[PDB]
Amino acid sequence: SNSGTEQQNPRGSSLLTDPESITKSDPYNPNISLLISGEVFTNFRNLIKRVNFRKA
Amino acid sequence: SNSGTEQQNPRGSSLLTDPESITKSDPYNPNISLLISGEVFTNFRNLIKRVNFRKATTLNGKRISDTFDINSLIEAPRLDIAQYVDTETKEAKYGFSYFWSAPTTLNIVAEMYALYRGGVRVKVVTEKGVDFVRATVSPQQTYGSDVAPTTHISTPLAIEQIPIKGVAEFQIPYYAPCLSSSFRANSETFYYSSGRNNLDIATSPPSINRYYAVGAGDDMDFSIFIGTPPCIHASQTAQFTKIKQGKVYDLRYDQYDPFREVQDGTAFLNARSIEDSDLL
Amino acid sequence: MAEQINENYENKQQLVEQTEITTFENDLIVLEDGPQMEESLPFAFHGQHTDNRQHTVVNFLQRPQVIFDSSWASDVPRNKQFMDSIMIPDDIISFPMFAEKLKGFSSLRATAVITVQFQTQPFQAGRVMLGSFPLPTLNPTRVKFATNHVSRLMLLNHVQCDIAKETEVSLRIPFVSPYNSYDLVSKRFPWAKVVGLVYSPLTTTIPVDFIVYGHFEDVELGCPTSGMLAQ
Amino acid sequence: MAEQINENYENKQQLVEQTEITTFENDLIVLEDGPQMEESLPFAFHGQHTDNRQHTVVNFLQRPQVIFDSSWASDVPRNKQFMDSIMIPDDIISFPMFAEKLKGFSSLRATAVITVQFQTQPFQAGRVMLGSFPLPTLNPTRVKFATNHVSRLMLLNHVQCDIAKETEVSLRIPFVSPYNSYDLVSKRFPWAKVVGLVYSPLTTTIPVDFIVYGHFEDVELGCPTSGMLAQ
Amino acid sequence: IWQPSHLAYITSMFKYWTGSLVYTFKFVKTDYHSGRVEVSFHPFSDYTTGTYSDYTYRIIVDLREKSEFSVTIPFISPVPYKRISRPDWDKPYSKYAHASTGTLVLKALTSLKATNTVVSNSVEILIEVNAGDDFNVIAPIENIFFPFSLSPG
Repeated sequence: SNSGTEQQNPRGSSLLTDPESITKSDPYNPNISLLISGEVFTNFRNLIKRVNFRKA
Repeated sequence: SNSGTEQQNPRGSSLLTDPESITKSDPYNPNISLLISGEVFTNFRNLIKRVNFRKATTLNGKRISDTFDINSLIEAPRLDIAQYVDTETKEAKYGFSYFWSAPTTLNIVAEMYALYRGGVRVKVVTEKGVDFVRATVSPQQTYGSDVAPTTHISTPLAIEQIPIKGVAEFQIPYYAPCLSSSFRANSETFYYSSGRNNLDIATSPPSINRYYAVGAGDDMDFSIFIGTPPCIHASQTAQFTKIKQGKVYDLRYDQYDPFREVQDGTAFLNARSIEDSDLL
Repeated sequence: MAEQINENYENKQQLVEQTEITTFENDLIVLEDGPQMEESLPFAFHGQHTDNRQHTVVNFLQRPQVIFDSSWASDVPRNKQFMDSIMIPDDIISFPMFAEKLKGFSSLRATAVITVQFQTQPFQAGRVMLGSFPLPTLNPTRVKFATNHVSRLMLLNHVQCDIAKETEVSLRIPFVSPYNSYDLVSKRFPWAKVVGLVYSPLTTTIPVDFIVYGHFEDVELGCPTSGMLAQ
Repeated sequence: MAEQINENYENKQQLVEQTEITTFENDLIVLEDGPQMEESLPFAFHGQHTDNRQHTVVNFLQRPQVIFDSSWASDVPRNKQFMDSIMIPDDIISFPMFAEKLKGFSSLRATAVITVQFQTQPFQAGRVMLGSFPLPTLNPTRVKFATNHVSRLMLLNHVQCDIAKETEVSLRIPFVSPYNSYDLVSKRFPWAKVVGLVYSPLTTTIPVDFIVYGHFEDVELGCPTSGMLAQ
Repeated sequence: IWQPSHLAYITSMFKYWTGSLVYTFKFVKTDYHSGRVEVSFHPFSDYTTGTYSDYTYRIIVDLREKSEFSVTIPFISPVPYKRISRPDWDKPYSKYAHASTGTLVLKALTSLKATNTVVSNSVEILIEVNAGDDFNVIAPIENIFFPFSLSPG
């Protein structure tokens, strides 16, 4: 459940699975970044392509 | 029939069906817009793509930047009341004025609607000798801080080179928390419905005059019909009353468009924007 | 998953009992008792206190609620108000029948229905217009110019009434906002301002009386909340 | 039936539209308009303001509500109260979560559930009793004699807790009355008085803390009412 | 210089965020302490006077043997996205209404029970923050934090 004696949210577990919702139901809303932003951001590998000024 | 006891043409019925013809026959002629005009007009969503000039930045110095709000461009500019004083006889004459501004094709459509959604297109014309023009958007408010930064390190940058492309065209996306945003002024302060964005146009070397032309981006969409805006007659642009030091045009306007003549109207003395409370 | 080898503590997954909203998760022991072998009396024996129907919180919102009950004489002319303006839904959900129910809910997304009655003996004339300006707090620049004159209200979403023909009139205002819903805890972003103008004045001395009803349909209530803000 | 031959007045059976509670029956004409061809946005576009669930007025009554949150030391002995007495349901439905919902209802017939938590580190001892005297306003002669002593409360409907064993305790009190329901507009005839005695005193200095929850199940709400009485 | 959260830094270059968050509570204690806490999520409001937590999704956890606690707090807001900002602990929700969904509260239901001759009277609450699974972040036109590198000494 949400509480107990074992570590309820270690690192290795946070990377994969979320704890139970406070509602004890589905807590997730659907991704609508493409529907409002008009674009989707998922990985910093793409974002670094953006060129900004660095030195002079 | 054409008459009766029930409402013969309410709004909800006018949107869908027309009343019977006076001829009691088919009253409709076929669409031949494509056959005479050579083109077809059906939706204002396409017409707003047309870009016309909107504002001009003259009254600053030789700067290397010009920051201003983006949603203010979807509004039609404020109409101002101009006080003119006769340098000789010292009596006042009164007219109207657009202070370094003018509406766009876009502004004719946007003033019929309540909310907007989509990107705005801004194209700049500069003076001679300018080599570059750069565009960047920034949030205008670092939320929770009394001050906003003067630089940014992850913002968009877009460089156009004037002497090889004379008009610097930029497209500013829709960045706001909500589905469809608001573009008019309000006193709401609890949380916000507008996406408040700045837009910084730079020139290398620094210059004084910046002429801006605005238009609708592809994804432009307005939401709720509200009604026709307050308008001014276009013929009022050429009507003038003569006084000693020159002409006083009923609708006074500046060289907002770097390709229009400068009208021969004398400068005013005071300007006052028509408030909503001034209407009688 | 970080793997965990536990043998001294039971994964007490029972002793975890959600009751509608509140989740208890307990250690030691959970106990429960009462009179055993519970029965209920048949419905003839009681049920003289109830109707043969159930009322949720969605109705109580679909109920019409009187907002106005007044009149207007022949002294008011065209383009002037015959009724006070109504903020949707602020001037509706502030009545106790609705407010007591909306409490404990975050927000509200629904279409509102403004109905107005009209009293006429067949010797009276006149027409009257009932319109709605969307989102008046977001475009305050444009409110009073779209509502000070007939023919700028009627091209908006409006409903007319011929005094000598219509005895009831109801305008359906769907929810519309830059947002998903209407914040109830802060009452932020009303989605229309109902205004009532005079399309044509009265032709006799006898005033006309009217009743303004308001309810909601297409009701989507938000998340449960305490609903209290600092001041 | 007295037979009636009418030919000058239409049996206008339409223009009769009940909306949940209110019935309009109209003459002349009923009109209704708005923006036509109404659609709705799909649920991804909004619905960030709601949970994937609906709440009626029956829940909001099935929700546990905190009544008490206190302690009791080792100075209180057997046969003395460790918690204040609770009138069922007066001391429950007077909290705003319930009272705001029960409003607009005539009466309530339901079984009430009193749950009590107990905090113990494993070094503490003692036992505590939680009983309920039925209909205390109808037999006031007998209340304080059936609740001043353990062994006159525990033969009533009661629930005990060994401080070092039970961390939660819940007594189910079914509705019981000479009547069908519990008058809400006048708050007449509470069906139990929950009292809390000490079966055995504490053996250490460290007091024990407790939380008292209360909710209802088997809920039959009455007829809708205004619910206001003269004074 | 106050330094940014992991989430603060990662969302520092964007402008708006959304999605559920995961708040973890550690209680450094033994099996011989005891206590009830109440974790109630008030989605649109503050926690002030007249704020009953019985209206809200809450979890009453009995901390006798149990020691940790972790919940996914959903995204409930009138806006599909809320604002990234300079963080402020000591602000209510009614201010920062544009950057937060609501307030979460960890509230004692009870004193801490403990015999003083073997265990302590204090137990430290340790709060962690994780960012759910639907956590989406848009509009990359802001900067709240400038990073720098250090010089070798």
